[PDB]
Amino acid sequence: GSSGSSGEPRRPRAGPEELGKILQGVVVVLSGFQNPFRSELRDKALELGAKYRPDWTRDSTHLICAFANTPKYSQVLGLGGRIVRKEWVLDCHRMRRRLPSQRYLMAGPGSSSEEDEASHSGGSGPSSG
Repeated sequence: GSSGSSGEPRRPRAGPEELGKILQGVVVVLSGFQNPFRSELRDKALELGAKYRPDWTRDSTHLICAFANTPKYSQVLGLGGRIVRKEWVLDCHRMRRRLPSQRYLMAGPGSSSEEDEASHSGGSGPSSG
């Protein structure tokens, strides 16, 4: 468990608040990444407001792959998860905007009109102590 306690004046600039509203309710998984790149990539993903899991979870909506022909690629492929490239996160953070993952689709015939109506969120502390 983790308690929620935070209080401090932040800069006026558009902090992680605006970005957190981009991927609000999304879960990204890092696969085939090595620091410092691995670290940099993760952070960015957090800003957008996406959840970073150490492995494919039942709550995982999108998978961040560094290159095809990987073990974690086919795995999430057969399951039915949305396998996309990193360019999605890099561009999202870099542009701090919501980009269509469909254009960055690695596997699958295409979005099967699978949209969400009501999702849950949490983690009122993007500051990974």
